[PDB]
Amino acid sequence: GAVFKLMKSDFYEREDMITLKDIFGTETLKRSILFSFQYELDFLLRQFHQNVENITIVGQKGTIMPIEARAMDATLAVILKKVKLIEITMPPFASHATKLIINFYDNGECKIFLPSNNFTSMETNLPQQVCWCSPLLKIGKEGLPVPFKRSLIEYLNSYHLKDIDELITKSVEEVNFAPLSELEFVYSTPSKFQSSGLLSFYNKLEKLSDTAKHYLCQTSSIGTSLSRARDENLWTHLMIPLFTGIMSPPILPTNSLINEYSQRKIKPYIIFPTEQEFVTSPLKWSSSGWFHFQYLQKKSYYEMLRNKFKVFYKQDPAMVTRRRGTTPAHSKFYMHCATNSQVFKELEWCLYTSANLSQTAWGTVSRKPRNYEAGVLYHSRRLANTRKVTCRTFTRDPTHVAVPFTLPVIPYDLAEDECFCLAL
Repeated sequence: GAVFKLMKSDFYEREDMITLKDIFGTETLKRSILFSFQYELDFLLRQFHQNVENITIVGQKGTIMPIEARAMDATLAVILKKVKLIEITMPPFASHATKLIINFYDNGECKIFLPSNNFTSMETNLPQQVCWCSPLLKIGKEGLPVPFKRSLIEYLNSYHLKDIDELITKSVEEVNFAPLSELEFVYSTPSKFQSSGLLSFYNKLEKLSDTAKHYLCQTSSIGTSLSRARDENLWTHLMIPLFTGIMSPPILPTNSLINEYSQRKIKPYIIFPTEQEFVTSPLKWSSSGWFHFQYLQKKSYYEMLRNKFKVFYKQDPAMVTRRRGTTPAHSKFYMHCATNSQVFKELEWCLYTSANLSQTAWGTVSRKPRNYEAGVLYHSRRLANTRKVTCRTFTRDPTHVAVPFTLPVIPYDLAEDECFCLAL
């Protein structure tokens, strides 16, 4: 089956888990297709076995760092000849955030991964990272159309590039995706033909058809307000309201929402590092570079999330490992849970994705997303046997999902805790 693994780190594991060598380093690997926001070519190509025939790399123009002559050796020069680059040109303020690997092995086997890390050395080892791993797939003629496959093909087509169509989509078309029949592939694309993002994700959740209702988000970036005039958060103001049916598609004042959440017993969570959590991290402030929440210009937005929605949660400092401490995770998870502690062990659904909590990644009801984003959805109603999505934490390390934060999470202590602000 599909499985979540924690990325090994060159700093946290000196002496389950995965590495890029595990993924690219096997001699049965014939062809590898990559999607990332950023690539350190010499770090990446050192992960491959001599036997690989083709490495196709999709990325944003100006994000692939070439190998400099002085970094070359005999070995890299051989692997380098097998690399084909597909350059995407993006609008300003848009990112090719998607992280995706599609591997082809010797016996017509095929495996798919969503790493949360871009293919750079520091990003791989500093913040905590996870990698979702598909079940093994076979090149074979296909019967039932699989939703996961269908969505992965529309996403590939939304690039509208001839090179993707020929070098990628055609190979992916030959693969039989039956083992992924329970799961969904959810994505964002700036393409104006294909719909995506929040809009399309809402429809999917509606389509899959009393108690306390928990919605949680773990993210390395948190966008600013949706509106220049009032204070409006993507998650508290638009996403959760959509999913709970508080609003329908044809935004409410903050105060109405607070009453609605109290009356419907909605509990929102955003997990994002405190100021203090870096003090208790082994590498200290080393992984802070990746966590982005600029709230110094608009203090009332932050105060609102922190004080009125009481939205912020942090690691349980008792339950984390000594080797990883309170280092934050750069993975993104969005999840929903209904309780009639053990909260988040059984889920209505869980989305694991490269989309941050921002309008750039998701769009809104009216705006299209600006980014490319990719992810996988686990929904209760699409499960074959269980009828509930199971989740566990890597910190106690056989479930559907595994998450790199602790379970439970602990509310920010309103007397002391503050979101980490990169501006300081």
